[PDB]
Amino acid sequence: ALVANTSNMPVAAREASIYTGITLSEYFRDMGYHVSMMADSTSRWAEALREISGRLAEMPADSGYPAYLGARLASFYERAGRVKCLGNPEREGSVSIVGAVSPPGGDFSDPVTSATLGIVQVFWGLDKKLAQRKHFPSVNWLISYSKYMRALDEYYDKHFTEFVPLRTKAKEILQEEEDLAEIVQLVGKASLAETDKITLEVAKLIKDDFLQQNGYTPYDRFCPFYKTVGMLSNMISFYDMARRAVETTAQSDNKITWSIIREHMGEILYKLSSMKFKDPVKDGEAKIKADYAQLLEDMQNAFRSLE
Amino acid sequence: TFGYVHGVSGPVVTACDMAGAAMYELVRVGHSELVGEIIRLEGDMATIQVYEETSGVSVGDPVLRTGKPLSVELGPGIMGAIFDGIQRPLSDISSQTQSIYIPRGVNVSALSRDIKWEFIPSKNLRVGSHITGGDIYGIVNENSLIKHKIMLPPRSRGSVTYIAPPGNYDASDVVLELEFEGVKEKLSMVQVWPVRQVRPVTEKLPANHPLLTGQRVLDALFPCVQGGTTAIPGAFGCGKTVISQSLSKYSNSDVIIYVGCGERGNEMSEVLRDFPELTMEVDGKVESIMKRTALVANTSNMPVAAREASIYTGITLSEYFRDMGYHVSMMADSTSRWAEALREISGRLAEMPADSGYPAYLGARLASFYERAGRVKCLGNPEREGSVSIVGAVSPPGGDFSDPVTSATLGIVQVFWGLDKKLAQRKHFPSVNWLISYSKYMRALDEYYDKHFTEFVPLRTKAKEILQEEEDLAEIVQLVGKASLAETDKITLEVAKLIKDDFLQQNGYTPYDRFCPFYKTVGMLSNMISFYDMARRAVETTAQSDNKITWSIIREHMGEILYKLSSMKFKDPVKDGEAKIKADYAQLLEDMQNAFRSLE
Amino acid sequence: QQKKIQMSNLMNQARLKVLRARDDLITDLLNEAKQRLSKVVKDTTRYQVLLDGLVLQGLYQLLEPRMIVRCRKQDFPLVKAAVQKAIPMYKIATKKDVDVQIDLEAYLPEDIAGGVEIYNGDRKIKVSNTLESRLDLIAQQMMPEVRGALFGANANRKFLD
Amino acid sequence: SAEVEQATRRQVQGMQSSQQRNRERVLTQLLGMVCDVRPQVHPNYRI
Amino acid sequence: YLSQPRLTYKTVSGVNGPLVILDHVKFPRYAEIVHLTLPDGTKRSGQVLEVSGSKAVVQVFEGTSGIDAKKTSCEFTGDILRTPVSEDMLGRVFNGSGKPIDRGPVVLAEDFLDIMGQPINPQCRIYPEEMIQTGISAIDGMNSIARGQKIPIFSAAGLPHNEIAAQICRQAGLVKKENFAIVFAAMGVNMETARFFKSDFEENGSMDNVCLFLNLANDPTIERIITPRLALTTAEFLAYQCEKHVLVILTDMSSYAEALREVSAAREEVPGRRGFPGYMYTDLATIYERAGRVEGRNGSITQIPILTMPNDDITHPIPDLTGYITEGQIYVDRQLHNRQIYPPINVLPSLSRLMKSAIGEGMTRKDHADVSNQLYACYAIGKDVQAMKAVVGEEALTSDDLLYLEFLQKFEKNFITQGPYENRTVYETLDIGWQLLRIFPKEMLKRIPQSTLSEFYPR
Amino acid sequence: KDRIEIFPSRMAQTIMKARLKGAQTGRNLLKKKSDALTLRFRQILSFVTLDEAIKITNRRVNAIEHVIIPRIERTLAYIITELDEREREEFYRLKKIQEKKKIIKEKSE
Repeated sequence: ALVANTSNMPVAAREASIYTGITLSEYFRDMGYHVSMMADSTSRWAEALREISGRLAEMPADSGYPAYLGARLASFYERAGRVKCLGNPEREGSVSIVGAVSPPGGDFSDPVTSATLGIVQVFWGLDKKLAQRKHFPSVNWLISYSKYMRALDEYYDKHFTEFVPLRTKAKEILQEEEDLAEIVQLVGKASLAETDKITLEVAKLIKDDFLQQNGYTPYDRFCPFYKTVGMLSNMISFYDMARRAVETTAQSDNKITWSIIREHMGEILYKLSSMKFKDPVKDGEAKIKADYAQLLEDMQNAFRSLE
Repeated sequence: TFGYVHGVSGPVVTACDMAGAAMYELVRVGHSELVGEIIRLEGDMATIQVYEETSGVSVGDPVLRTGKPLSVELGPGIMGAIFDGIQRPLSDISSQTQSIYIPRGVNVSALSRDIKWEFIPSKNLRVGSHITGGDIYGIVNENSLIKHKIMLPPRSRGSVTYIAPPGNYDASDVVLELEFEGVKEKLSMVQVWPVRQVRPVTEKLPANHPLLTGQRVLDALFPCVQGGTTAIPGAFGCGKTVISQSLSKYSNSDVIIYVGCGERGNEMSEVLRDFPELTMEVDGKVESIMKRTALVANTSNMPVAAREASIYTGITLSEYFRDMGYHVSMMADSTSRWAEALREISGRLAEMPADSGYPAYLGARLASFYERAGRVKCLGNPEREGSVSIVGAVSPPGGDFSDPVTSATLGIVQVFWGLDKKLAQRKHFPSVNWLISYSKYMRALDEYYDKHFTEFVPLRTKAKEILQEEEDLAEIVQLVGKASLAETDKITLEVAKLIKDDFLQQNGYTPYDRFCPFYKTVGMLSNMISFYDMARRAVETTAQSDNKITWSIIREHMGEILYKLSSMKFKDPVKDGEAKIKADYAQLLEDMQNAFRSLE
Repeated sequence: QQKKIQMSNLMNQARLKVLRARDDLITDLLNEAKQRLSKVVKDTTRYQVLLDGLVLQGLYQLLEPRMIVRCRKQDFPLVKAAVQKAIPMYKIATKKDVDVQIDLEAYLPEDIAGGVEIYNGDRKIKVSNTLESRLDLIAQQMMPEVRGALFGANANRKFLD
Repeated sequence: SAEVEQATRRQVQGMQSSQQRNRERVLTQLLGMVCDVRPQVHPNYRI
Repeated sequence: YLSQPRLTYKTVSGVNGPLVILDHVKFPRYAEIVHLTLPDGTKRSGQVLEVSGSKAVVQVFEGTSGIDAKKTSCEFTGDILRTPVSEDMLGRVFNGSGKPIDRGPVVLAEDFLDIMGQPINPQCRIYPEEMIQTGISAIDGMNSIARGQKIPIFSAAGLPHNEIAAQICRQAGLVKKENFAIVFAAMGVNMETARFFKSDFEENGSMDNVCLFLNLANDPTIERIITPRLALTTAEFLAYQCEKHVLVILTDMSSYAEALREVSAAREEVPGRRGFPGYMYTDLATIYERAGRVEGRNGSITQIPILTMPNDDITHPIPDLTGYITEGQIYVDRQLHNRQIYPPINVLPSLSRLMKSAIGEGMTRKDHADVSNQLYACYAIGKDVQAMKAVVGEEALTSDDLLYLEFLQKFEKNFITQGPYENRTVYETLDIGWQLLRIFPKEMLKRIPQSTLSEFYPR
Repeated sequence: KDRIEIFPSRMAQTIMKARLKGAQTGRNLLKKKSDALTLRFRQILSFVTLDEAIKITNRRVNAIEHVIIPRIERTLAYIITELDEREREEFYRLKKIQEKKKIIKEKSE
């Protein structure tokens, strides 16, 4: 059930639209349903507040916004969460809120961005440079955060047990790549450790064949979680095995390097880069998991024969 | 003398039935007698800026009008006390209440009225004699160090009608009565002077007498003069304690005033705790520094009016003793925190901001602050003289020099004792930057130096040239390693090091180096420069061909001389007298001249 | 591990349990006080003295050109006397002629122990001068002394400033 | 858990015993203070 | 006591946003607390912000919706906001207004204090001495907190500044070479984090020594302003009247500053620098400086204000005005967080100016100062060598450089990385330090005197 | 020329500050490259190729220090000044608005 309000509608309705939406959201929340509320823009709401604040001739704060902008945003954003509902049936529902801060720029001094960041638990910032490079979805991966890690750790450890440690390593690799990228742009890879070369190449594998997807294709319209973790599990498993091989044979005769690994088991990287295409629903869950198991078995044997 | 509160809009209180009030007059608002000032006036209504919290003030509360504007109470008992920025004794408030808090609306007289002071008249005045402003009619014996001279308040004169006989009087009694045109004025030992008004002097004189601080650096290279104004950077790692202690302990000034403007509580505690524990030898006895010191304490959470007024309260106390014929040295712990308080008030008053948010008049306030310092000829028939020096510190946010407060300060002060933190990390103290620091009194003191010491001036000129060359050679050394380098440059580099090590560096925690008398400072530099010239000549006169002198040869040849030069700082003035120290330094001069002679 | 967490919850809830019990003791004392004030208003001469005082304090706090006193119907004879006396005393103290009427059409709920309410002429300003309201006001403002009297002083409190 | 509930009951019993010792005296002071009206005109009244 | 019957007014001149303008009010006070009763029986609180003659202007704590100018009544208390304080409130959880939200009773007061309080007379302020160990090595062996200083934690949005603050509450205490309490106030906290603090404190048994104030993001913004005043009001009672040491943690002062700006707008004041009030400086000092030691008493108050840096710019007035009047900084970074290091505290930009007094013989251990100085130099050098490695490679490094690289890797993994549930006392932190220092031969430990090395270095 | 010529904004402040940090980091990393080349160069004294690498690296480092950073710092200082100027004119207008409101209120009495 949508609520439609365009930019050419009266400012008072532009302000009230958010309140109407959340009112409907809470109504269904009290039915025991899980409600997901999407906002188009909270900057347009803040804009309505700035326009009315001016018309009312009340004293403004930063950039013309009312000083109470933060109070209005907190009122909206705090009307959400998993609850125990009123009523005899003891039912429990939830409202999720996905806000939307239209960026006048990447400077989070923006009164709306700043007030939102102090309230919301999860912030999915969209990088301008990735958008310019047509890397989609465009997510910075360095300035974003989610404060629900510890809350979900029970879930992840209960059902999967593998996700939490894969998640940790994935974050380490992406951050390591950014720091290595800063120097490589300067020194041209003149001097890199074998592990550092692996991080750069696996991190590209991740950025291109895991964190990038075409959401208009049957294969990536929606990637089910078991598949998301499957893809990450194999790519990190490769990382650890490639890192062990070059560090284990380091300072010896038969030194293994990434160039040697790519030549020895190049078809492994081809398979890893192809994992996004297994196409769930058209193909079965049991087979996709079995196919990913096969990639892991092939990689493990590939390093055994290399070493 | 009462009006009524009409309304409160926050820290601003509107009064009614207050027609008889002057701008920047004082009021005590409400039943707690809150301290504030009148700024805007209209009809019989007045707008009062209250320094303290206004919570609880009601419409209809009384307001007591005080005729005097913000003023400092000046009289016996001022010495040894710690005051708030608006002249409130903190050592009495904490001791008369048994509290740890400064009471809201606290009303403690600046100078206690329960002390029976020993007062001796001048013994020259008689009933019927003529007295004018600034004249001294008696002295109060406070302590062994500072005699508290009782002056006729400025802007007062007439014929003396009563003189109190010698005896013990408190600050509430009448000591002298004088009549002008039939009007009799009864004067006690305490006078009141508006803090924003400059106390008049007969004439403002040039500053010619050096400020004899105990440090070799910040004296030999960067002189300060009594009555002069300097600035000192205030950073955590700069080692500002050395100047504060050295200035208050061993200075040739008579009275020390330490002014806080609005520092961190723990920093004010360090100053309040350290100062009472400092002592100095005077007449052979060890006396507490607090017997010739006064201190104004303001922390960052004090009323903004007090933090802004503190700087003027301090200098008013300074001038008070200036008019006695004393040499007064005032240190403002942080004039940047004062400027912060000043900007806050401008904001509170919704004034149009200027450069970096500071008031348009920032420069005018700083300029008129420092202009009040200087050597003066005092008022009154005693024809006495005195001076006020200012050694105020600056601590701009970020440590930058672009802040209008530091930029304006540097354009006003004539000496800058630029300190550094890098030197502190290298354990080199005092932490003086040398290349940034400067003194503009070098010419003003040329007459003194010529009259009493003669060789000091060419020595300090050569000393700065040697140190600057060491910096200029830095690029050559880095690119060479002292290989393709002139032997004359090696002399400059190694001698400049000697200067930095055994002259400009001073260790104040050693009993022999606590204070370096000037004659010792010039002795140490004279021998180092004399060596420099001899070493330059030894190389230059032999550098043609066949048989030349090099720095390595000099070091090997007269290594005992280089040791003796380094040892000179250990001549303890407490045990080795002026004649003995000069005698030993003369021997080094002979040892050196003969050592070089053996090379030709 | 879980045993330690369980003990934390038990000790924290036990602390609240005893604190709640102590708060009931205070509440029960206040309820007993109300019953004792009910016993007082059952008197005649002692209650009339309370009314004389209560009416005066109300009038002095409101300071309006016209005032209306509202009371319980059964207390009207006593309030009537209280106002007749309060008026000449008010005029002397304040030097202002105030027309003080008693409301004979509206009365306070009969369940109130006693006391009066004072309204200005337009019934827009009222003084909460009932007996029950005054008791709550005093009991709360004096409560720190009630705590000590009943349960003892704080042994760890060394400075009262 | 029994030791915690046992201590709680003992603490409540102690509070009950303590408040009883002067229960009537504390109530007496409160009743006396409320009964004494002490009327007063606001301190800022000026006529 | 006052013993004066309260006046209730139905005279309202108008209502304008958060303000209600009353009329015909008798001798109103500034900052007086009043209570509103709306036609629906709803009760609301407010405080008088301006009194211009008989026209008192009250700010309503809750929203002003539903308030009319004909039936709504306003009861005046005749007094200002004074908080009931006691020792018993330690172990309780309160909201911003001072009301219990832990299902316990209302506080049975030992006294009532004006929450604005009074400045501490500098003449009786005692310079900070002993240390209060936090249990977190990154801030015990590197930048310890003296028993009386005020050292802020600057964090960017999204970093685990609340998890560290919670860890400090669970682990902090005295060195122990019964008189220690923590007062923790969260301003503008969202519902999920408010649960985090409340549940984490209760479950781990720490609550007995914690007084917790939670002001939620959707709570009245004026209540957010008194919240830190109530926290310090309690701290002053507990510390100075009950002879004990109180650690006060003020979380999200940036949210306080935002609420303060809103109050300024309510007064129709012209905004100052970057939109903030011109008096933000003294307002922060008013809160911050109500701490430290006092002569003649054995209690103390310390503070660890925690501040989110808008746009991660330390220049912003909030961290700038705070740091300008505090003694050093802890400084939480982002790179350490993205590298999955907890705690993510960067020791190179941090500073505790009072550490010199906090540590040393008779307070912690003889070698404390020496271990800190050597570790700092070794970490700074290791970072410098790591930067070199990225340019010249591993084979271009010498043995000393490799030792600094090994130190860097093991320093962060063993010394800085801790976990939220491992409590490292000051003596174990120093011993861990030595484990890192014994990587180097004695001759490379230039900042540790030989006497210290001979006693502690071996074994 | 004298500035990068980015219109004054808070966005410009963030970009310039990040750009300055990048330039300073590059200066230090290239300085370390130069120092490593200089040590090897002096130890040898495939020789002339080191002399060219040192001159090219030092020239780039010198440009960062004498051309690029001074220019970034001038741009940043320009941005900060202009932004404070915009704050002032907003202050002026808001102050007059508050005074006009008070004037209107007086007229109504």
